[PDB]
Amino acid sequence: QVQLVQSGGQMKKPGESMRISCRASGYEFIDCTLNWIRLAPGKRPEWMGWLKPRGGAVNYARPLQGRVTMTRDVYSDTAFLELRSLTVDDTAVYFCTRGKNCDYNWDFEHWGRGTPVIV
Amino acid sequence: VLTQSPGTLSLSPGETAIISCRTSQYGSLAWYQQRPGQAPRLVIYSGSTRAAGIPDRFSGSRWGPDYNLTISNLESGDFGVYYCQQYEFFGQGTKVQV
Amino acid sequence: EVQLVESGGGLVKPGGSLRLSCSASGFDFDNAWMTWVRQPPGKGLEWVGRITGPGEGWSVDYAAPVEGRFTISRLNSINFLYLEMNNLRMEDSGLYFCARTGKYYDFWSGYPPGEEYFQDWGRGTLVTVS
Amino acid sequence: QDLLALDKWASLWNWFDITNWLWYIK
Amino acid sequence: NLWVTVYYGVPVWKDAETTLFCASDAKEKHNVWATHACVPTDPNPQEIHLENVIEEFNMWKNNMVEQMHEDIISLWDQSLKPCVKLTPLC
Amino acid sequence: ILKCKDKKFNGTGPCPSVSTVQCTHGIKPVVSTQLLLNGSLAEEEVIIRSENITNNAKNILVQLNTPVQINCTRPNNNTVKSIRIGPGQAFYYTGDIIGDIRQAHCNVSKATWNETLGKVVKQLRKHFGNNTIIRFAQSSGGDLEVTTHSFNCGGEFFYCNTSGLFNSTWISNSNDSITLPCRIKQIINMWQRIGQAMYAPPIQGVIRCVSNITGLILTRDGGSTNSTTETFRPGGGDMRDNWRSELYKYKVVKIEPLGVAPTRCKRFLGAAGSTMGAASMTLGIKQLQARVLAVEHYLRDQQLLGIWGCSGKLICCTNVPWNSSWSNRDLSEIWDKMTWLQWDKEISNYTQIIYGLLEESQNQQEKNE
Amino acid sequence: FLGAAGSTMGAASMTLTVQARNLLSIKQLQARVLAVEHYLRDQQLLGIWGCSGKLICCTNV
Amino acid sequence: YELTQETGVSVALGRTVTITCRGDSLRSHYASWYQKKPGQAPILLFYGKNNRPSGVPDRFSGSASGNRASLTISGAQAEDDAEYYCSSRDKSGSRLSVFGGGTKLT
Ligand SMILES: *[C@@H]1O[C@H](CO)[C@@H](O[C@@H]2O[C@H](CO)[C@@H](O[C@@H]3O[C@H](CO)[C@@H](O)[C@H](O[C@H]4O[C@H](CO)[C@@H](O)[C@H](O)[C@@H]4O)[C@@H]3O)[C@H](O)[C@H]2NC(C)=O)[C@H](O)[C@H]1NC(C)=O
Ligand SMILES: *[C@@H]1O[C@H](CO)[C@@H](O[C@@H]2O[C@H](CO)[C@@H](O[C@@H]3O[C@H](CO)[C@@H](O)[C@H](O)[C@@H]3O)[C@H](O)[C@H]2NC(C)=O)[C@H](O)[C@H]1NC(C)=O
Ligand SMILES: *[C@@H]1O[C@H](CO)[C@@H](O)[C@H](O)[C@H]1NC(C)=O
Ligand SMILES: *[C@@H]1O[C@H](CO)[C@@H](O)[C@H](O)[C@H]1NC(C)=O
Ligand SMILES: *[C@@H]1O[C@H](CO)[C@@H](O)[C@H](O)[C@H]1NC(C)=O
Ligand SMILES: *[C@@H]1O[C@H](CO)[C@@H](O)[C@H](O)[C@H]1NC(C)=O
Ligand SMILES: *[C@@H]1O[C@H](CO)[C@@H](O)[C@H](O)[C@H]1NC(C)=O
Ligand SMILES: *[C@@H]1O[C@H](CO)[C@@H](O)[C@H](O)[C@H]1NC(C)=O
Repeated sequence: QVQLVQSGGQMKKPGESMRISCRASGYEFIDCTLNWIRLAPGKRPEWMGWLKPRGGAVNYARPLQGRVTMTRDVYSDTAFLELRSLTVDDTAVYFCTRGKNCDYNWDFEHWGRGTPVIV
Repeated sequence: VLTQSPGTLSLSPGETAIISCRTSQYGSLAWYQQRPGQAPRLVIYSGSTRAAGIPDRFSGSRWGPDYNLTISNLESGDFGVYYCQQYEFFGQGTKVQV
Repeated sequence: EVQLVESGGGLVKPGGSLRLSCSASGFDFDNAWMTWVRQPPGKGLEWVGRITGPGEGWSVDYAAPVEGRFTISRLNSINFLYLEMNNLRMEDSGLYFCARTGKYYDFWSGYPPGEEYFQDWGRGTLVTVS
Repeated sequence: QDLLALDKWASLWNWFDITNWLWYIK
Repeated sequence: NLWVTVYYGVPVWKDAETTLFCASDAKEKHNVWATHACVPTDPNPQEIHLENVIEEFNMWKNNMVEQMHEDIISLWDQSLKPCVKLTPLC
Repeated sequence: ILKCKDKKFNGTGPCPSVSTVQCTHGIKPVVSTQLLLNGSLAEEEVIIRSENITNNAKNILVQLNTPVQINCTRPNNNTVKSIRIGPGQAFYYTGDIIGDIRQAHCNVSKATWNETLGKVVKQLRKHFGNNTIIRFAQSSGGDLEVTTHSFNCGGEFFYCNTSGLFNSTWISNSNDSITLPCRIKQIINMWQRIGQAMYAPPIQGVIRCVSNITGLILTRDGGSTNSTTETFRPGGGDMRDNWRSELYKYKVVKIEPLGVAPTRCKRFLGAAGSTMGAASMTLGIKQLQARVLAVEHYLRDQQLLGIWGCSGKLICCTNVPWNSSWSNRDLSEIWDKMTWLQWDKEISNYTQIIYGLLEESQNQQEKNE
Repeated sequence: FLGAAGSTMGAASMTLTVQARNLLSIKQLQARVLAVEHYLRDQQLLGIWGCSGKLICCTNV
Repeated sequence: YELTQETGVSVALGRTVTITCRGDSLRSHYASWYQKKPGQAPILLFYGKNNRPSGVPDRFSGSASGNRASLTISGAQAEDDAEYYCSSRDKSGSRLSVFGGGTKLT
């Protein structure tokens, strides 16, 4: 049993900032990597970054460096994504994903429900 | 780095759907399906291996850098949007309709 | 067709040791006894030694320069003729040959131990000391 | 006590002595 | 023609995961990283260079690192166990 | 324990130069996050290791062939005082500071660090394109253990920014010191665990260290195709990545001395690379579980030698004939051209068959009848 | 393993092997070292009687 | 050597001519003579003083002239000419079958 309970759904204006959350369950949150993915209709799915708990190490995608931040609460097992400045191009549904077998991160077997964000 | 076959592919139920994804870089390639209004699922992983719970209809691979996914005998649960991942990349995304 | 593939030996300091093997297949290793000879590169063949027949003593006789230097053994179970060559000098070199000695004698001109002959040899294996 | 004595068929034993009284008797 | 022969002492090794013991040099038994229980080391370790042989290594998947990590954590916790608790400091 | 002595070995794949030992060399359990301290240096040049250099999630381990000295100090003349907080317990805390407060810091030689980064760029350009601009930047995020070079010095725990070490771009073609600010933290959580921590008591007086930076841990950003530049940021990652830089040489191997072979008789690890035949004649609580296992294994082999009618040692002929289906080279080649390991690979899948036939089924015919 | 235990002798003698092979096949340490001790006691006792093989010896008592 | 030899001789491509090799022990023992083209496996021209092994060149002839083991090569073939070697016991009664080197048939 692996379940990523994602939370958000907030309508935002351009120029403002957004934050959404992803609570992990079933698997031990500390020893497995998380990734953040964005899906926009008619556009390429862009991988935004990954977060490793046990140190909270972060790797942000190059197009979004300086605008995206990913942090976490180990005790609530909850990863948090934040975008400092949205635009019209940020209209998309955001997914908190996990590798099928973290040993190899890039097999997104487990996905969240999806968080639409409209700008 | 990654390209795909036409995104307006339209087939009725029952035929075989061929989805081609060309990759420039080496790496394990996975295939994802997105249903309308639901999160994507891992359909193929490591190029040729099906994910758990996926029927045998979803299969296909190619030695060279031109991977082909074959979807035989489409049901009503198919006809989503298909993406091809190689590490971070996902490609254009091709829809399958009726 | 008695293939005698002998393969072993190589570069080594003036003092040292090494271990040559001489396979054999296609005849009766179990009693027919074998010999080693040395052919230094700027020289002809020179006789080294030979195991004696199993049942004919099973002993070895070294040569005039080689006595106290080499040692010969046979594992007939695996048809292998080993030669340990130790306490090396500089003249020790060449395409060391392993051949199947024979026993020849006749009356009239009889005289112990008679003579032997080297019919089926191997291809060769280069050994060179530096 | 290796393969020595495992295969013991020697009627012409000690050939380097069978020589020593092959033709010497003659 | 040919018969099975049993050779004991053949030089054939297969990969594996096992337990390994610390071996320090001499030892004030006040080092956090000393269990004061590791056998003396070999002054002249028997490092045997092999003949020509290729061996496929993989540093990312050996169990020496996992075992060392577990040992380090256990050793640190063992060192910290008999010390002040600082419960009333909060 | 086999160890790879190949000087350019980069962590994976064949190693032509292999040696065997019983014990590894002394490995210091040095705790550090971005820069690996002390340890062992490469022999010829800087060595880059990655499970997949193109993968953005695997940490890249850099091993330096020369050290970069990293001095560090805690200027504060810090006097410790202790109070009793319970029966047989004493709480140690910083009493006060005599001199100016000042700030803890580290020094890295500027020219030496620039030259080291030049070598690292030269090596990284081999794995990627030779026209790629290699950019070094600071860590992008994480807690204080990851974003800052965290280490121990004289009993205190330093956390240094290192934004001055990784601040550069390298285009594809004196005596100054880079001073890194460093903070000191007494509440410590190493090998980050939910619900555990330590209080490191302060150490009286001024502290100084001198140590060798002998390795780095790098992480690529990725995610862009047209950028033409690769950004390598330091990253603590996991603590195991430290010891992977020290145990990369070693691989543990179980010894299986038993073997079978075809032969015409019917009743150390040296020379592993030498072909058969030549080899034939040429040839606390953890420690207790460890010795016991060996004993069991020893008896296991003896038990097999018990049931095969071979009470002796080394070699014994047996009365089971060699089936031609058991991979047959006719015996001229197997004992000349083939090593013991290769032969074992040849008959590994069949091994239980011969163990079955050499069982006491044969010795019931031979010893009971 | 224990098959042919209820069978008559002689026929069951061919199964003696399946008994000798499966001996020696902190709690785990205690159990395994006890098994080692039992096996080694048995082998020492067999050796004192003049045996070395795991099959039958018939002696002069 | 104890089994002293000749350095070599020449050829005429059709000659029936002898080559010799001295050494007293042969007056007591039998004789052995070989063919060894360089880079190849040596062969045995004569098995015993008076006998030759199978597969030997048919043109080859001659047996011995005492302790001067001499034998004749007929129908001289250019490739065949190569070089030839001598051997026998070194001391009368000994087992050391010394290889007394050889002759450049040339
Ligand atoms: C990488 O290796 C280097 C070189 O070994 C290492 O630096 C060394 O650190 C140790 C520990 O701090 C130093 O030893 C100290 O030196 C002074 C000498 O005056 C003393 O103050 C210290 O003794 C006090 O502390 C001890 C407890 O540790 C007490 O038992 C004692 O009574 C004293 O209170 C202690 O001996 C050593 O001098 C340096 N080496 C050099 C050359 O400066 C470095 O720490 C290693 N890297 C890492 C990250 O640790
Ligand atoms: C990065 O990861 C990849 C995949 O995990 C590592 O292996 C690479 O895998 C591909 C196939 O996916 C290999 O392709 C091979 O190429 C040639 C074409 O002539 C041929 O030998 C094979 O049929 C096969 O198609 C690729 O070679 C292989 N890479 C290497 C270096 O062997 C890859 O090694 C990883 N990258 C590293 C370590 O830098
Ligand atoms: C480095 O790793 C590669 C595979 O990534 C391997 O082919 C190569 O042999 C390794 N280098 C050495 C010196 O073994
Ligand atoms: C470290 O300090 C020593 C003297 O203790 C000095 O020689 C050396 O240059 C210093 N290192 C650096 C990098 O400045
Ligand atoms: C480092 O060296 C490079 C050339 O290798 C040079 O361009 C650069 O300016 C140097 N950097 C510093 C900080 O001295
Ligand atoms: C390191 O210094 C830079 C200077 O810009 C600063 O932004 C950064 O926050 C510092 N690092 C930490 C961990 O405070
Ligand atoms: C700290 O200050 C005191 C003042 O008495 C002095 O005795 C001591 O030497 C100082 N410590 C250091 C390490 O300089
Ligand atoms: C740094 O490396 C050099 C060269 O190996 C060595 O001599 C020196 O002792 C090392 N420094 C420390 C502090 O261990």
